[PDB]
Amino acid sequence: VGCFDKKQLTKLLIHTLKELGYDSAANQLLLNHIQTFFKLIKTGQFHLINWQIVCSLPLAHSSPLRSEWLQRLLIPLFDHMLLQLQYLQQLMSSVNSSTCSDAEIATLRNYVEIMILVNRQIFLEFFHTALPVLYLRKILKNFIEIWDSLLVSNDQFLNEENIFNPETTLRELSTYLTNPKLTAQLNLERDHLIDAISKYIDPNELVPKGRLLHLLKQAIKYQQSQDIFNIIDPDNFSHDLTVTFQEWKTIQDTTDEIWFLTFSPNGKYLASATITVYDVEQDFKIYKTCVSVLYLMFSPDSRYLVACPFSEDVTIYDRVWCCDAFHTAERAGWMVVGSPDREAIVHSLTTKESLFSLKGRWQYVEDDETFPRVHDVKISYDDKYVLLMTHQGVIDVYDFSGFPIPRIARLDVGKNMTCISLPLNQHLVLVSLQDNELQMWDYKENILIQKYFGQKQQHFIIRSCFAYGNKLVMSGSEDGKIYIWDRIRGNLVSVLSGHSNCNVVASNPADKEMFASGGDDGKIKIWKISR
Amino acid sequence: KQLTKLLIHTLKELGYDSAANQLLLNELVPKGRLLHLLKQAIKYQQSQDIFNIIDPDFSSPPHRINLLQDNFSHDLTVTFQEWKTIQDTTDEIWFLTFSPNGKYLASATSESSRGYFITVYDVEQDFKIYKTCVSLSQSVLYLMFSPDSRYLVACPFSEDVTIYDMRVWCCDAFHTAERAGWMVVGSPDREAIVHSLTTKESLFSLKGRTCIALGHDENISGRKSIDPAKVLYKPTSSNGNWQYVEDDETFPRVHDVKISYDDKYVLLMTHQGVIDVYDFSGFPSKEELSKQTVDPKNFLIPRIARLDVGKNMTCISLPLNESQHLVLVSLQDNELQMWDYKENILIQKYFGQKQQHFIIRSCFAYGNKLVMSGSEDGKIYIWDRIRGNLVSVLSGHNCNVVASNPADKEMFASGGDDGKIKIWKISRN
Amino acid sequence: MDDVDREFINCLFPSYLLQQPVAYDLWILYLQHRKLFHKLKNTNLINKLTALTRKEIWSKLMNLGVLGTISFEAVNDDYLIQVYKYFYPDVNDFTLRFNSMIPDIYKILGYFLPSRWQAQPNNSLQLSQDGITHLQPNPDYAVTWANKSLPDNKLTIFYYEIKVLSVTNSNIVIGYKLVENESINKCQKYGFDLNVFGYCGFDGLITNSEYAKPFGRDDVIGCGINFIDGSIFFTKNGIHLGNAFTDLNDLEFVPYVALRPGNSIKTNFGLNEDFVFDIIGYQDKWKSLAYEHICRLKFLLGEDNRFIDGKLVRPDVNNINNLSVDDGSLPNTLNVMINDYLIHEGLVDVAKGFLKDLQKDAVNESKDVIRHNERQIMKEERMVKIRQELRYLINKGQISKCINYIDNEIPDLLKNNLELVFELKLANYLVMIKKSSDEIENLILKGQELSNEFIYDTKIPQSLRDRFSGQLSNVSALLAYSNPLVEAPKEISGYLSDEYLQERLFQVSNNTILTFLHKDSECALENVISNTRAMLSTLLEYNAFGSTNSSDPRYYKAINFDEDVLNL
Amino acid sequence: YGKKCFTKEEWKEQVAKYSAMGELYANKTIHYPLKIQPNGFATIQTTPIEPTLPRLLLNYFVSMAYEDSSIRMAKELGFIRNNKDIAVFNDLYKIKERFHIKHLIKLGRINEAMEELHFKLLLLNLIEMIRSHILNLIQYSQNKLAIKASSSVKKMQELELSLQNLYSISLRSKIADLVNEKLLKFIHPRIQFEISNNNSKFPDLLNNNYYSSEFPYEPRLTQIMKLWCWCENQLHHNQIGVPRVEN
Repeated sequence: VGCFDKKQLTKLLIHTLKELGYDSAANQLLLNHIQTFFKLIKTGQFHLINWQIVCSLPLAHSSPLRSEWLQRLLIPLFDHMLLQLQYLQQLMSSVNSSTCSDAEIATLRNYVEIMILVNRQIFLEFFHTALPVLYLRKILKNFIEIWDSLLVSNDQFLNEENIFNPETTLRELSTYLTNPKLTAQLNLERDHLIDAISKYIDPNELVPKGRLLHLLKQAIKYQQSQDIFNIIDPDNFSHDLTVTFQEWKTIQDTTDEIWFLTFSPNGKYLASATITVYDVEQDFKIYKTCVSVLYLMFSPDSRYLVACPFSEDVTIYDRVWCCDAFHTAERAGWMVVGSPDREAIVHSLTTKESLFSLKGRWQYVEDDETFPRVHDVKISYDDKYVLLMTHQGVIDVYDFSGFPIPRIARLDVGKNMTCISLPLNQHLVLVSLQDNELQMWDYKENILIQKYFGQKQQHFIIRSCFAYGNKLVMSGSEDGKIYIWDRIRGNLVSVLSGHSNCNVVASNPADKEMFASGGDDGKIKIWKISR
Repeated sequence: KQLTKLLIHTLKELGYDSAANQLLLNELVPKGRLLHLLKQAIKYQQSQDIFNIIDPDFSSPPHRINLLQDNFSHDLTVTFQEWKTIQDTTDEIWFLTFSPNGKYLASATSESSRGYFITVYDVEQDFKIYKTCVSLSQSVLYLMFSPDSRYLVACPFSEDVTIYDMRVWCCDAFHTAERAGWMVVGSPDREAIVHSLTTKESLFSLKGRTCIALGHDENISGRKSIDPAKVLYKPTSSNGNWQYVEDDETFPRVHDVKISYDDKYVLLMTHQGVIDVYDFSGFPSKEELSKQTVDPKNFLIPRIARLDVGKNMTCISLPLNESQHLVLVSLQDNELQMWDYKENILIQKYFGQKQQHFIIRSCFAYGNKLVMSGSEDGKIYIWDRIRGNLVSVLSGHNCNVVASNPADKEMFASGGDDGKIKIWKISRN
Repeated sequence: MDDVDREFINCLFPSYLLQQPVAYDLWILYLQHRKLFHKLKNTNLINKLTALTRKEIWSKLMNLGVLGTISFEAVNDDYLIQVYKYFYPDVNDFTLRFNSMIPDIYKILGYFLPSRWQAQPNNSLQLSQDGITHLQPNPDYAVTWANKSLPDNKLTIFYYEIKVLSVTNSNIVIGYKLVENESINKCQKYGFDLNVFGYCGFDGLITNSEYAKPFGRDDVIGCGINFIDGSIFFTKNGIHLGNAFTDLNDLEFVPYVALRPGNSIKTNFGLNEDFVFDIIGYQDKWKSLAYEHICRLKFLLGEDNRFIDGKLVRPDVNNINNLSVDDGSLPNTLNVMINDYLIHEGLVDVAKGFLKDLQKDAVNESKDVIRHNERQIMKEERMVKIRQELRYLINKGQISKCINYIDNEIPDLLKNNLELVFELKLANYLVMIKKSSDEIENLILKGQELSNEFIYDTKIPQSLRDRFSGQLSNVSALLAYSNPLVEAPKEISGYLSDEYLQERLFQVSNNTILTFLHKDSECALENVISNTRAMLSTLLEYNAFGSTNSSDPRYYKAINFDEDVLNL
Repeated sequence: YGKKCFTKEEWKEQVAKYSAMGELYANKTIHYPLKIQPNGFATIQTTPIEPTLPRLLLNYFVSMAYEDSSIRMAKELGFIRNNKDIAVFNDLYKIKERFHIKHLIKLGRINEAMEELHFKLLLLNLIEMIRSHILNLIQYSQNKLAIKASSSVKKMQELELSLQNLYSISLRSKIADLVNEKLLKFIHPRIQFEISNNNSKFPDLLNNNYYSSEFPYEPRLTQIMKLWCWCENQLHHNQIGVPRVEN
């Protein structure tokens, strides 16, 4: 059938039809070991689980046991598990001869782990007096010790997160004993055990839970991978068309260049830094002129503009080089100032009443060196993180727990940096650089996700940003072209040319489909997407 | 729950009518839908892999399909196998070139036994020597094969040119038939020439017959300094006017010449670190110059673009037969760039080889899938083209020349200081 | 120290260096990674499915750039390992998982001293995969130095030895080099720059200058630096030559070798093989010299008379503490101080014996001390009986009666001192657990009752509530065994030791009783010992002047307090 | 005074950064304070104060020839069991005889002590004879000193003989202490042998290098106090300031 295997297709169909809830169709289309073990677990008669009802499972990685150990392991509810442990104990004295090809032990370890999981479920079922101790001590300390021996006699354990598992398991089990509340707050039903056991089994013999849905989602991803302008987000098709980029409105307001642009957090105003504010919902009629400035911001209420001049201190409309406001309603109305003088003092829109100035403010360490010299700041949307530029090509991230100070991480990049452009509403950040590149970092885990190539940027200052939700990433360039990359994949989707360098690009955080670009030719243009 | 209707339809389709009928208790979905969605998902899973290198050519049964867990490879899906070693008369090797028809190999030795003679090996007859050439003893430097796959052109170090049958350090030939048997020569004396390799009188010089930069596109850029007329070579263009300004500067030393496959674009290296591209799209045809009295040297040629990269270049290469206006450039400081010359765009950067103090080549291979280069070690570096990540580092020596086969798709030769000429075959895909 | 940690640390670090005052931070270094080495002592530590080194390897490869426009998600681990093998061939399959036949694990421990020769960026040299076993300057198209640079204000003596085993009088220039680096051109042309203190081998003449004879085919040459008086010396074949340099304190150095392309060497920094020069026999000489130089009303001392609200104005005088044996003030102060310590904690019988004995020894200043001492021993008589009773109760293992006694005598203490009653009740529980050997049906009830008392009351603060749980879990982990004093691990069995219970309940309780009644709890003797041990470290931290100017011996670098003075 | 000037809290923090082992390491969740407020906000440390003083106390008691205190401190440490080990311990360091000799020499009755260096003891005997208020003196001096006069020039200078120091008690106590140190040095090897092969229970309370040849045979606490005063004064010579010890 096609190029797949007919038997696999039939088995997948049967499991899917069963999983949907239907019974007769699946039970009729027929014309096990894992199944009977899972039934034993589900109904619950653990006293019937002998060794050979476990050793018969088709382990995911390796081949079954050699037909010498299973003989000693099949010589034939506290007494049942004690008997199983006694049967196991002799295999260690037999294997003391140390004749193993680094794989027989690699299977015995899995079997011991499955048995310990079942015993752990048995133990935790006692909390839902003097019986748990007699159970734990013998019938679990012996298994834990044996498992630790088997694990130690391998050249396979990761030093980090594979070597202390028996110790931490026994510690947790023993501390649950004189503290029963944790047993209640545990979510210890009889299906997570089946989940873990299934994780231990071969995945091409036990059909993974919900596979056809997974493959359908993958096929939808493949279809979406043909056109990157869509709303679908996980019958016939959802692709095979074409789209385009069209500019439609221009503003030849003056002959001077443009340093900075910004769009209202509600998509109803356009700022400029030639200060002018344009209405955007009324066919771009000049709203007002406010009276050099090199940075703009809007309040989260989309009411108050905040300039950031060159030498004068600040200005607000109904040295300092950057400013970013918070978002949380609890701490709303508060904002953060920057300065190329190693200073950063929280502040607000009362033109006074300063606050924490960080110019000298699971483990902790002593204070480090000084002179941060911030350039650009960003505030996480959950207001729980503050991102600061430096001039030596590093970023600092600070944690803000509650006002009504440590640093979580220091991201190193090397070359000189530029705009930061926090993603639009995991954790991400889009740092622009010289050396003709863009980087998509990750400030939570301090790792570089990926790079973007192809925009001329040397000895100047250019701007980049997100667009079209968080699906496209665009930037300016030295040659007057706008560059537009796909974000998930990282290929050059489009290179438009509408300036003759282009400095700034911005978007509505209110309209999915349009943006604006401004350059040094004395122009401001509005672009939109045709289908 | 639209899934239910599709499942019933496919169950009835495959052959279990009774099961579908028992199950029975938005436009009439077509025949074989799941057998298509599963193929789409399999293609996506293959795409998400990293080891797959797509052979340029569904019906693969080799127990390598399983729709129960995600399927992916572990080793690289392709393999490189050394096959031969032509290590006779190991003095020094500098340059290798195959033929367009893939029936000969040409190697440029250095002063070993019979002068600075070069060698041409057969390929079918077990790589036996087909012709050892007699050359003026000056350690010849550049080689080229005519598009007719017959003529061989050799450019030495000491101001001469040799043509063989079956200072100028830059040779290339035209591929289109409309201008047959014409070649372009580039020299470090700031000279570019059009030449015919059977009569060899001259056809057209350069260094003084080029209008700089073509000014602008439809005069939008303005940039008025000095404006000549429309006496520039141009057909009935529908893209814009490209004969705007006749600015000038000192002609730059040329260290490599390339010609596109439509005779429409010639790329010239410089010494300072810049590439410049010209377009003989209006150059007189062979038939229109054989009889008509149209004459160059009272004319000029436009310049489409000027690719600025920085450091000093070493070699440029072109693909064989995502856009098709690509070029691969080598340069010092341990890098390898890819550019779109007809657009002035940087596509991709390749790192890993050790490139300093020498002259090291590079090329495409496996049709277009791989990009290989030498280095200052004995190693050979092979990258994936589309994404630019290492795929292999073989050992073949320092090694300073590589070349692929433009006719066999599966073989390529190497060459290093120690004279070994290794042949490698690419298999398993 | 146990019977395994001593052996492991001896196997790890060089012998002569554990006898310096810089053994303390080395022991801390080892102690930070005790359990891991305990586990790993099984196998796979005698001469890949990454888990969390994934991100570090990814970053270290993307630093070079051999990965282009490829997302962090959806990366095949084996692909990363394969590409890593091309640029880090010597990776010994252990870093991915992350006498002494132990490979280079000192990267984990952060061992801050040189261990191997490091390879230059060029290929004009080749070292046998260790930087120690075999260094040879391979045929041309040769200088190098050690990886780390030893500090100056953290140790006393350093010494390493090389063995020449190939010849072109050999032609190797070895020694120390001042560090302002990652000046090399002249080092590669000649055998030394203007800042390379080295012992040549052409003739033997010291660099930058008839010093000694040349070495040859098979010779062992060691280069030792002595920070006590700022000297650099060389030795050959175990015979100490003369000291080569002088007056070199307050600098920074690194081992350095320049080798001609005809000779090969095998280095040794003392980690694996022992030396031949007997560096210990050189170090103890200087230790004895330092000891010789250092140790060859009125008696009662009050607060320092130079303190004004955190301001220490220093009267311009010769010295601050004029106590001398010849005058006799030192024995007087020592006697009053020792009696104060004795009557501070029990042992009042020994104090009375001391008073009697120094009443007998004196013959017709040395009686004012006796009179004051008698007044002191007779005034504080009520607290001494309480202390002795407390000692008897704690040593008898009757902690409940101890609580009854403490509440009985001092009325208003326990009602608002919860952080002490917890430390007492937990010890009572531990005593019950230790004694029980079918009370196991009652241990559980007792533990649950006291946990519910000290955890789920929520009138207590948050940090205290969180802290009262860790101790309870730790003591609970004891029940899983049957003979916890032997089967249990080191710490959990440490809870049951005589030390913890008997010598810590008393230490906490006595000081609590004293500090509640508004009396100082410092004995002014262990204060003296701790102050001395801290003063030695604070002198070592700041390179200090010895006697007059910073060119004489600095003798505080040889006083290893604990192992040489505090242990008989 | 501007090098590293300290404050009470800062110096306390600097001191506290030792983390003494105390044989209860590997249990890093034990060392924390108490913060006992009432009586107000105080602090008490749970780490052992100094886990080695009770041996230095015994060393001081034994080496100063203090008998009763030695016996009591040996009792309160775990070395004594009965009324026979008392005798063998009192004969192991022969405390009583050393104390009697030292007390006699300090008292000035040189001859009685002598009936059990030597030149200095004879010099003190001659000083006593002169302080008593001759042919017999001539014969005495001639024999017992010309047998030892021709040794150096220092001895002659000493024999020639400030005014209130020659007759003081310090000159009668310094030589007593020095002879006590000499008897300790003489006695020490036998304790080593006895505890080594004769399988004793008591330990060795005393340990051309000066350290190994003259350092142990002296009260160890006195050496520690010497070093303490030396270090406290050495900090002052480099303008570094630290707080002193209060009482």
